[PDB]
Amino acid sequence: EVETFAFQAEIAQLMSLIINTFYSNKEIFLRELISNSSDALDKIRYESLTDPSKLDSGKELHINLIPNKQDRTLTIVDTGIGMTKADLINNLGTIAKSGTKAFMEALQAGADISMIGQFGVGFYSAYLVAEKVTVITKHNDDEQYAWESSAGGSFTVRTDTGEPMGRGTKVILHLKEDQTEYLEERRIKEIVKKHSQFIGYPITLFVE
Ligand SMILES: CCc1cc(-n2c(=O)[nH]c3ccccc32)c(O)cc1O
Repeated sequence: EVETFAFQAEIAQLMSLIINTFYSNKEIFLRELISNSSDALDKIRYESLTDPSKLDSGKELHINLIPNKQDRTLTIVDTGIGMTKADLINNLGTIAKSGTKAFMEALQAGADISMIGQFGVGFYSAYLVAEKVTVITKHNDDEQYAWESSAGGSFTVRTDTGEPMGRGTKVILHLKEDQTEYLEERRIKEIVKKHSQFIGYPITLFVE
């Protein structure tokens, strides 16, 4: 059973802007996803200080970067707090409507696409490099779900019976054909060192 939803008009406009605007500095998508993972890991870390049982679904707090040249995918996995089905549907836990408004007003006032994360909609920068994005998530208070969108104004949500995660979020980027550099080990290492060198959680870059 797959449910299909329409993006609110402001998010469909944001996604169209990210896909159609000429902007060469696409590598910032990785910083934005690692930053979101770090925020999720901070939240489960803080919650676990008063309720240690919230770590029964996994004590390790980390981020994995998994390239797959055969599938042309780059996957970002974290063991953060995860998202409920309600959070996924409500713009993946972001203030996307007001955030898109503030980002649009900033772009007219001198800001560029790399500042997207300051408006809480950094997730959508995944569409700088991906034709399709799959978000697999498991929160302690809900079941495992898969969100998916190739943009075009709609997204889907389904239960995920594939590999149980325990807790956290998995972002699968189905890369555009001219964006395969983001599957190269030396290129990922370079971007992590440039933009995410001081993240408070281990970042493991998987090899093939
Ligand atoms: C949709 C953006 C995104 C969101 C999350 N995320 C969650 O899954 N829970 C979060 C709680 C606070 C902040 C971000 C969170 C993540 O772990 C990775 C991501 O790329």
